Amino acid sequence: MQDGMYQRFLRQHVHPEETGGSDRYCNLMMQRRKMTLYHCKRFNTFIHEDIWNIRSICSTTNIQCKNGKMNCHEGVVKVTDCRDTGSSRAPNCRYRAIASTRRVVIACEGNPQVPVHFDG
Repeated sequence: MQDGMYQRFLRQHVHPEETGGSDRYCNLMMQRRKMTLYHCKRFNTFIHEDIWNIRSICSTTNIQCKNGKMNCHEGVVKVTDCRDTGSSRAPNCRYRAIASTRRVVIACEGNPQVPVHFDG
């Protein structure tokens, strides 16, 4: 199931080619990546790093996930956080964006390991 989870992780959180950082980028990507299909996803982060840079976070020392498990890892990466404004409903979802290079936390599973969940 880690391959279905890994694929959903890429679609929802990975975009190496762009740098984003604007409301317009959130409005476009949230839609293109299928997160406003039936409802406006309240909050989402996009990681602007190479796929191998992110799979490589799985190899760092283990830390606690918000759920108690110890299969989470951290890394400082360029991201764009998109927050729903609440003005409208799907499919016309409007977001506000914040850009930064910050510490993120992801869950890795399988052998070999792959990112299967974005913790925080």
